[PDB]
Amino acid sequence: YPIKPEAPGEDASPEELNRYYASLRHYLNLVTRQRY
Repeated sequence: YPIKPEAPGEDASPEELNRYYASLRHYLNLVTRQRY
């Protein structure tokens, strides 16, 4: 459960949704790796 990934609006589209997507993967990864 990501508290603050990125989150778009309602326009989404395969670029913004994909951006927030990998930002969620970024967020989720770093959230499990709080190493400095």
